[PDB]
Amino acid sequence: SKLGRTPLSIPPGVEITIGEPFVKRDMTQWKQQPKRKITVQGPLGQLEMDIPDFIKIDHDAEARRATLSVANRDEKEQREMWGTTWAYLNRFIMGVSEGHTAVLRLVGIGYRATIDTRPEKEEYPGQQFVCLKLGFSHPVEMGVPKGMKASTPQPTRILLEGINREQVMTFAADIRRWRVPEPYKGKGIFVNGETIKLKQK
Amino acid sequence: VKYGWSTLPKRSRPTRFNQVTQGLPAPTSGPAAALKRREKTTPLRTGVLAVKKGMTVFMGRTGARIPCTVLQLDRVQVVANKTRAKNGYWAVQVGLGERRAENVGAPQLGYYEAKGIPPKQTLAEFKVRNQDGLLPVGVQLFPDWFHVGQVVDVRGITRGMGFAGGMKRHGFAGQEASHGNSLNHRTIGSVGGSQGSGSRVLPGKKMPGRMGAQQHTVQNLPILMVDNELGIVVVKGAVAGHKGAVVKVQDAVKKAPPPEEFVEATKQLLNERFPDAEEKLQAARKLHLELKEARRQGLIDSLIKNG
Amino acid sequence: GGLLWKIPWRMSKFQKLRQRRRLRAVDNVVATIENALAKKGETVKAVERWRAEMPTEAEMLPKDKYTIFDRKEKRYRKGIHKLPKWTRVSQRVNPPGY
Amino acid sequence: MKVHSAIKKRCEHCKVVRRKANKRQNGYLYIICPANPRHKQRQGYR
Amino acid sequence: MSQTVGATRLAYSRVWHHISAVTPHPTLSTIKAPSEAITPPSLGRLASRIATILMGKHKPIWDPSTDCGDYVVVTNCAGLYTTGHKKWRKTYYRHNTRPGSLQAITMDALMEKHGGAEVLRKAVSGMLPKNRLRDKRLARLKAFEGDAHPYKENLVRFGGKVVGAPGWEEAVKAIREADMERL
RNA sequence: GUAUGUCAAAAGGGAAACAGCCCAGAACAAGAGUUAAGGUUCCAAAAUUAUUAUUAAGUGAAAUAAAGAAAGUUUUUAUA
RNA sequence: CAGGCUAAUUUGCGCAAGAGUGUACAAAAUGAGUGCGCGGUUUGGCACCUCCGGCUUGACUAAUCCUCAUGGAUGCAGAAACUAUGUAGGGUACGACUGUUCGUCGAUUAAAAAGUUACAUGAGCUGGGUUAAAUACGUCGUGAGACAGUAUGGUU
RNA sequence: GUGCUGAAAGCAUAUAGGCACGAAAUUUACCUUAAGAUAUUUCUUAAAUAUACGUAAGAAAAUAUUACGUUAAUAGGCUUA
Ligand SMILES: [K+]
Ligand SMILES: [K+]
Ligand SMILES: [K+]
Ligand SMILES: [K+]
Ligand SMILES: [Mg+2]
Ligand SMILES: [Mg+2]
Ligand SMILES: [Mg+2]
Ligand SMILES: [Mg+2]
Ligand SMILES: [Mg+2]
Ligand SMILES: [Mg+2]
Ligand SMILES: [Mg+2]
Ligand SMILES: [Mg+2]
Ligand SMILES: [Mg+2]
Ligand SMILES: [Mg+2]
Ligand SMILES: [Mg+2]
Ligand SMILES: [Mg+2]
Ligand SMILES: [Mg+2]
Ligand SMILES: [Mg+2]
Ligand SMILES: [Mg+2]
Ligand SMILES: [Mg+2]
Ligand SMILES: [Mg+2]
Ligand SMILES: [Mg+2]
Ligand SMILES: [Mg+2]
Ligand SMILES: [Mg+2]
Ligand SMILES: [Mg+2]
Ligand SMILES: [Zn+2]
Repeated sequence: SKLGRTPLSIPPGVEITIGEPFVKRDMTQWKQQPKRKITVQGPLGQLEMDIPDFIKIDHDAEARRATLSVANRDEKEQREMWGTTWAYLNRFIMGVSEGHTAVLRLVGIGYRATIDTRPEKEEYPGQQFVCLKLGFSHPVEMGVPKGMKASTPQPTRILLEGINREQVMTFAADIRRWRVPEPYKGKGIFVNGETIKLKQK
Repeated sequence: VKYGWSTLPKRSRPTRFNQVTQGLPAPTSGPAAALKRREKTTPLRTGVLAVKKGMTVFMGRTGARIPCTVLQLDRVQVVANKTRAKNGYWAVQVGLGERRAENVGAPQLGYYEAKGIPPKQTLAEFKVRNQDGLLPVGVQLFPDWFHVGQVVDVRGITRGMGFAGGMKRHGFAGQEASHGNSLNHRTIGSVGGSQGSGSRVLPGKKMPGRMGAQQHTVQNLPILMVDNELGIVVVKGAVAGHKGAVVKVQDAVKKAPPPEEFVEATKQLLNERFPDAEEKLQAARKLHLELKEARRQGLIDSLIKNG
Repeated sequence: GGLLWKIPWRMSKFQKLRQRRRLRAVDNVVATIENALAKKGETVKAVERWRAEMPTEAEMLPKDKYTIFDRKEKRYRKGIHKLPKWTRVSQRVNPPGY
Repeated sequence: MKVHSAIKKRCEHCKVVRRKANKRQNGYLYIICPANPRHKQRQGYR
Repeated sequence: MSQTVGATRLAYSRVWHHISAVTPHPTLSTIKAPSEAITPPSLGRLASRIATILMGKHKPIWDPSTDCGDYVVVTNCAGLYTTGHKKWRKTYYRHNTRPGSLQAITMDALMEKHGGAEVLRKAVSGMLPKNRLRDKRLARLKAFEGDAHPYKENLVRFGGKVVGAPGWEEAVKAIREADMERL
């Protein structure tokens, strides 16, 4: 992969900690493949993932860089996870330092949004609940997963924040699942600059 | 196989050796998995045994007229508790009525001897959700066990109808009456296809046979009246069986359990009406050993004529 | 048809091995007869015809040992085990191009 | 969506992908097109 | 007739063998190199070896009529090895003779109810002769999901070392050397 | 109709079961005898025997469903 | 007659290709004459085997009339409907006409869809059609008589 | 059918890998029958128990099933409402 070769510039403040090849015994499997626990701690938080053992990280603390490599480029399994493991570390490094954000735009007459607390259905103490008026008879209320900070600068604009991109973009898709953009009036929830082509009439 | 997908012998007992604490996946079958899938629908409290006394109507003070059945509780007592560590499921055994000692057998005479309860007429188990549903042994359950407006389920044995035909047993339409029919006015007709359908009567074919005298449940029957003195619990609707038959009454499974406050109030009333249900039980269990040890030795006659 | 003649369209690795040994055994019968005559300075017209227009098992293509030419087939080829008495009959040459 | 036995790209934006393939089924071949939704096609039957 | 005149007691005795469905088997594995790639015995390749033990065909006194089989304790059946996508694509069918009542279930759904031991009993069952000894032989297959079983004292031993243990082979060679000190 | 064979009047081994196909012509026994067709993980006598490639679909494994489609994969031949 | 083999044929379907229709624009819908197939429902072929509807009671199939989820729809504003992908759990009624399956019609309905099983089921029933002896009409035959012609009746 | 992350393939991609939504079908749940492990600080040393017989029945073609048999309201009679 042409992306796995590119070094990963570790900006000041971020710290990458590579574990050791370990195997969690699984009674359902006769042989588990070793993995490596990689922690990426920094100002905003800490993210952890387990990479296959065939991926080798040359963590250069001097130049603050870390290049990836596989034990065999001829195997399809190792070529794929090489680039996928790089794309994840890139997000982790750029998520714990700067952070990931998603913007949702509510188009449609009568579409509002507020961030209130619903102590009745709190999954964890202090859970924030996004309350959305989307034209349904009932109120649509969703609790932000633990680790995300949601705010609404304007009634028709939501701003999600978090260090885990996969979690942030996944939670923005659940909110969008209630009102998918329509092609006749543009009403719906658009995520991160998403647009829809309109019809003539 | 013999039953299901299991080819395991019938005398093998390997359950204790396949544990989830050893890293194995929780089985989908077995007592543990059964109780989880029925956790929501299992009642929280126990039930009572009542005798169907007849049918009537409940007249409201504003014009209402509601058909209902009168179920009388006769000396209903808690006889035993079934724990999950000793039996595999939660349940409470309840008794009804009385019986003459001579009719009761020695196996059952000693069963009640170790409890301090007079021999009962019938016994039945009522499954409960968890250990909180177990009650002290020897406490009587009165009609106030339920509250007016509470929905329950009534289980009873239907009226026996002997050998029934096809019309009464399976609602077969029958055949014509006068347009040429020969000897086939109430018969079942054809019983299947020919060679292409197996050359045999197919299993599960609806045919004449005995009808009735089987258990039937009526679900979601409210409680209109609750009278402790009369000992009756009036429920709306009909109930299976004949008058004088024993039925099982318990909270509905398809409805939310009664309020938490009620479940505690009823349990708190059993501690007042019977302030000592354990002291009388431990004394009975202490006497059973003394008499059981005398029967073994053969000196029971001395104890009988001791005073 | 309703009468079942369950003959597979292809041969097994066992039938192919014995077919190779039956072709190679008929090569030794023709070489033994041809060498025994050469010592006496004699020749047979049938032995000279065979060596001319018939190949040996080592000169045959895999498709010529296990298949024959049938004009009623999609690709003008038919399993050699479909020939009557194929085990005791000689068959090594097919029309050119097919 | 049009379920054909011969799926073909109808523009430069059409892509050939094999989706719904998992441990229980082999999946189908799809012609996904973000420009025109009328180019959606599938090969195979459930 | 001399060869069979003697004490046949121990030739007909039931031996309690043991095997783990997770331990790599260099003999019953199709991957024989490298050492780290040697897999355990597959379902059908383990079942074919077990059916041979249940029939007593590994003995020189085997007779199909006499039930000279042995016991086999198979452990770690939860990690039963399988290739391809058998676990989620193989189906087990059942019929009770009543039209409509065909019951199908996948290998993974059959391992959630009765564990991997049932999948192994079905394989060994179909590899046994279809006769009046099929249920007796299949009953001597005691398969368990984990490492725990009630036959840890029944397993055949040699000098205190259970067969298949780390040092069972050396314990056997030490007993036969003393056997040679006799006429 | 023709050519050839079998059955008919031919048992036995193989083709799951089999009048007609592949082997082979049964007077009767004995044998880890020697072989044909066919086969050798288990049912079930005999290889879980060796060498090199392909397939990941249980395709297939003793009765080939077609034209056709396609960033499935391998190899060869050009070519950047 | 039914079963068996076959599949020209069909009132049973599918896929490939795309003349053309669609104001525009091939594939929303539509699809000439064709090609490659599946299937065993119609009308047939062969000659291996043995010298009709209705009622009652089912079972199964899915190529779907309704009900549930859903893609496409210059031709999806909504609603209704069209086309297609999942899906056979339940339902698919009543009446007039005809011996009728079929077909036509009336009025309701969410809808009033099909097929296999000896075109399921007559040692379960019905016998109206069909199918003997009687009799008449028409037609044919010199005549006795005949008729995939029609009528009344005719031991299930 | 609809998604998030995301490479092989710098792009793209709900294709590999890691997660998710989603139907009157399925499974569970609900009801009946069958199954009969198990439980009781249960009984029994020639018994426990069951049957037979008699009055019956919530049972009923036979059978079976559920009660009772004088220390007894099982059936009939009688008395009252
Ligand atoms: K009559
Ligand atoms: K029969
Ligand atoms: K994407
Ligand atoms: K139940
Ligand atoms: Mg009665
Ligand atoms: Mg009637
Ligand atoms: Mg049969
Ligand atoms: Mg046949
Ligand atoms: Mg898809
Ligand atoms: Mg003759
Ligand atoms: Mg023969
Ligand atoms: Mg075979
Ligand atoms: Mg030999
Ligand atoms: Mg063998
Ligand atoms: Mg196959
Ligand atoms: Mg749409
Ligand atoms: Mg359902
Ligand atoms: Mg018929
Ligand atoms: Mg008949
Ligand atoms: Mg008359
Ligand atoms: Mg990407
Ligand atoms: Mg005891
Ligand atoms: Mg006695
Ligand atoms: Mg009687
Ligand atoms: Mg009286
Ligand atoms: Zn396109």
